[PDB]
Amino acid sequence: SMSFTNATFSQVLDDLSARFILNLPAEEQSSVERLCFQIEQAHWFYEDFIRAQNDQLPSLGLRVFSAKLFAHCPLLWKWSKVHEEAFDDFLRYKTRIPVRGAIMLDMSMQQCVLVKGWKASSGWGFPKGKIDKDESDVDCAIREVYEETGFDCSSRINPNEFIDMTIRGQNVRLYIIPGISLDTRFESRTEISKIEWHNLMDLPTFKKNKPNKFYMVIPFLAPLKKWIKKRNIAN
Amino acid sequence: GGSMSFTNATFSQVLDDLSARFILNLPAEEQSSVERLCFQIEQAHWFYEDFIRAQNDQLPSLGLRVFSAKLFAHCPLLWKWSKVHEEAFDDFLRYKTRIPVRGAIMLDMSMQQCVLVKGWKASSGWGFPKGKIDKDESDVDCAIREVYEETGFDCSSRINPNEFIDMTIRGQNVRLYIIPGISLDTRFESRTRKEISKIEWHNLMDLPTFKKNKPQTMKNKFYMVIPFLAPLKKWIKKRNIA
Amino acid sequence: MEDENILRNAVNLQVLKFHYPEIESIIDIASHVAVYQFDVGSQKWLKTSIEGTFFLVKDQRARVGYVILNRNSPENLYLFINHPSNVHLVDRYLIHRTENQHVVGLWMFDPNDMSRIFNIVKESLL
Amino acid sequence: MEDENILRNAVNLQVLKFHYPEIESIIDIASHVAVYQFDVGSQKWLKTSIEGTFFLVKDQRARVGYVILNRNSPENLYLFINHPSNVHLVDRYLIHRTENQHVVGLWMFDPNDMSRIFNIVKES
Amino acid sequence: EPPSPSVLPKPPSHWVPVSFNP
Amino acid sequence: SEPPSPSVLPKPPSHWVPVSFNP
Ligand SMILES: C[n+]1cn([C@@H]2O[C@H](CO[P@@](=O)(S)OP(=O)(O)OP(=O)(O)O[P@](=O)(S)OC[C@H]3O[C@@H](n4c[n+](C)c5c(=O)nc(N)[nH]c54)[C@H](O)[C@@H]3O)[C@@H](O)[C@H]2O)c2[nH]c(N)nc(=O)c21
Ligand SMILES: C[n+]1cn([C@@H]2O[C@H](CO[P@@](=O)(S)OP(=O)(O)OP(=O)(O)O[P@](=O)(S)OC[C@H]3O[C@@H](n4c[n+](C)c5c(=O)nc(N)[nH]c54)[C@H](O)[C@@H]3O)[C@@H](O)[C@H]2O)c2[nH]c(N)nc(=O)c21
Repeated sequence: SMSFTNATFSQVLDDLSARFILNLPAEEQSSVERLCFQIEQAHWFYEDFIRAQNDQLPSLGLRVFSAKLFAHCPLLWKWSKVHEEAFDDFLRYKTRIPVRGAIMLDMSMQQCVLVKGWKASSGWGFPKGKIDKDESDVDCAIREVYEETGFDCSSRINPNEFIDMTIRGQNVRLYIIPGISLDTRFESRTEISKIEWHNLMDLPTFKKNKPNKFYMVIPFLAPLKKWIKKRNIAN
Repeated sequence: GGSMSFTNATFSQVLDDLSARFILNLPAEEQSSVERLCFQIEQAHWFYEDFIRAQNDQLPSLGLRVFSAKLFAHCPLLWKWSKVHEEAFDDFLRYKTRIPVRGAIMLDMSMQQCVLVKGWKASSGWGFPKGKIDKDESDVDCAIREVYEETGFDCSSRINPNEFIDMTIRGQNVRLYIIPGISLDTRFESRTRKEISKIEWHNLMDLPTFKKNKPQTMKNKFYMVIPFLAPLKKWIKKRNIA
Repeated sequence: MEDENILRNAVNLQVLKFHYPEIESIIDIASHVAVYQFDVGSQKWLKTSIEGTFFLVKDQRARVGYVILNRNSPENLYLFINHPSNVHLVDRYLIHRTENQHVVGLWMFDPNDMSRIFNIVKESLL
Repeated sequence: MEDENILRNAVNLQVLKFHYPEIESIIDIASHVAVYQFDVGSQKWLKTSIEGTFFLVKDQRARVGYVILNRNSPENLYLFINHPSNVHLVDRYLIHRTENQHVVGLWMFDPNDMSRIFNIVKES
Repeated sequence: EPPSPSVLPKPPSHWVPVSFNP
Repeated sequence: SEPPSPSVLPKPPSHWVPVSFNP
């Protein structure tokens, strides 16, 4: 779409409040837990879709975003009536679902591996998934990458090299793995429609000011870009 | 669709149809080519066997040659052509006598299901694992080797050279050894994986023409297995009494 | 308190006009609806990925239509209702034949929203 | 030979009448045609799997239509032509808006068969 | 949470066009 | 030979085909 390419930040908060918060059912209106879910859905909508049409809009953490949305519409002020930090405190200590995966880069660090579902609505994303009980964070990333791309990264994954991202109520950690051969034959062990290399500079917002279907990719482009730059300067 | 179109068609009307459908109205370029004219005659035969005989079973089962004979006498336009390209058409009919194939009919323990294989391209249809023979090859080792490559199974432990169905189909000699007792738990994988799309068990009574109770549809999807169904059933009946 | 609801409508209508300037007023709202589309080729219902708040709107040309602000993607749904006969109520759904002869199915999360919105649509096209 | 076509034309019309008794005469023939149909909503062309010889026929009621004897299955196609405007010629193809508002695409193997029959459609 | 498309009722007969081939 | 793929087919007259479901 283009509906946000010319919106101010205020007009974006206007849309996100009518789209997610203001018109909820009576009970979903009534619980702090229910509001956080809708705020997290809105934050994901802003980071994944709206910033793509307009990277002049800043990327924001969930807590800072929620604070600006809260200060935007006084109809939500009933919820921090007695404790102002209550809604931030709930967001801050809320236990979310851990999902783990990997950003696999080629040797030149200009391409990455993305997976697409079967549906036309499904967008490209990094191989990732929810953790099993007692599964370590690294074993989950290894299992998810191998289950979706058929590639075993257990010998090249670096447990200290990852990007953390709280998004859509998920605690997402993607480990960065460079040096993958472009000859790598991908196949799905599963759900997954295709696995493909994409050029990083073709992904939305990766270029400085150059505004098509991606899920939970764009929020990682800025920290990945810094990571590649630091390694690029080092080499 | 068109599944009622030939249920009340006499055999001469059937020949009328196949002529207009395949032979009479071809480009001048295609009529000049003997090879494509032979191609259309067999396409007509395939149509007659898979579709026109799905409806109206009274119609006779004819091999390619006898069908061509009935078509030539019925269509005097073809009779002129058949006479000038005598030798070329006779080679088109008999060239498979030089290409023998061997395979297996793999049956489960109850001898109620068999293993069939399928390929992607065109309308390949379901068939038994089969393939051409080699110079350094016996009949048994052809069937064994052919079964392993496209199903991944080693039948050397259970094959019996005395138990087979030997047939002649379109000039081609086809012998399929009968290997019962194979478990339904067997996981099949093709070595020539890039040629085989599916390997599945089929209940023989679900196969077309296997019973008089007619569920006769998808006959064009099992054309290869049909010639073997009647002798397979007699063989299974004889072994059951043992 | 009443003043809130005038302010809720004010923000709602400003947002709708930002996407669709020709919109003039909000007749009614449904908290959450799922959108289905009937494929005349397969002759089965299929689920779309359009889900969110349902706004019944009147445009400058006095036409009646509804906007759905999608919660799953930036692609919203804006469809006009031109004739009473093109909207039916069957079981828990609203089935709508659009101008382009497409068949849409609306499922509202609140069943009371379904019955109220369908009667206000009758009273709006008369 | 003229005697050649007398039996070829006789058999063709004899076959068409067996499937469609109202058929009265064959106006023209195309050696091989493929049929496509455009899927509404999907906004795509589809493969119809109807392929074979094309017969342009005149009806008992003097109506104009075409029969395609399918080579892949017994399912034939018999569609009437209501107006020259219902058939257009676009880039070697014939696009036909049928009586039931479906839109079909005709592909002919011989372009001289393609355009020749299309000029015969513009009349009647 | 929304029902599956399978349970949705059949549309009015005159809203669905006839199949491509009679 | 065989018939062209459906992809090469030109678009039909704009006024004979209804518009897509959503603008
Ligand atoms: C916006 N977004 C969300 N997500 C993920 O959702 C998770 C949370 O839960 P949801 O309820 S929001 O999940 P959702 O992923 O949105 O649902 P679906 O509609 O994609 O799921 P199917 O019911 S399995 O529908 C697809 C059907 O198609 C069948 N099919 C069709 N073909 C041609 C084939 C074929 O050739 N071969 C096979 N084997 N199947 C075929 C298929 O069988 C299936 O039945 C969150 O955590 C998110 O992960 C997204 N995920 C992605 N990748 N992109 C997004 O935009 C997205
Ligand atoms: C024409 N021609 C070729 N050659 C030389 O040899 C090479 C290939 O020769 P094959 O003719 S042995 O090739 P193929 O038939 O493709 O392999 P398969 O037997 O594994 O395939 P199934 O389809 S399972 O056929 C088995 C039997 O059933 C008949 N059949 C086949 N189809 C597709 C159907 C069908 O749709 N419906 C029915 N009812 N039956 C069907 C099939 O006829 C057979 O009887 C080429 O590369 C050439 O080099 C020739 N050499 C000479 N001298 N003359 C030729 O005409 C010729």
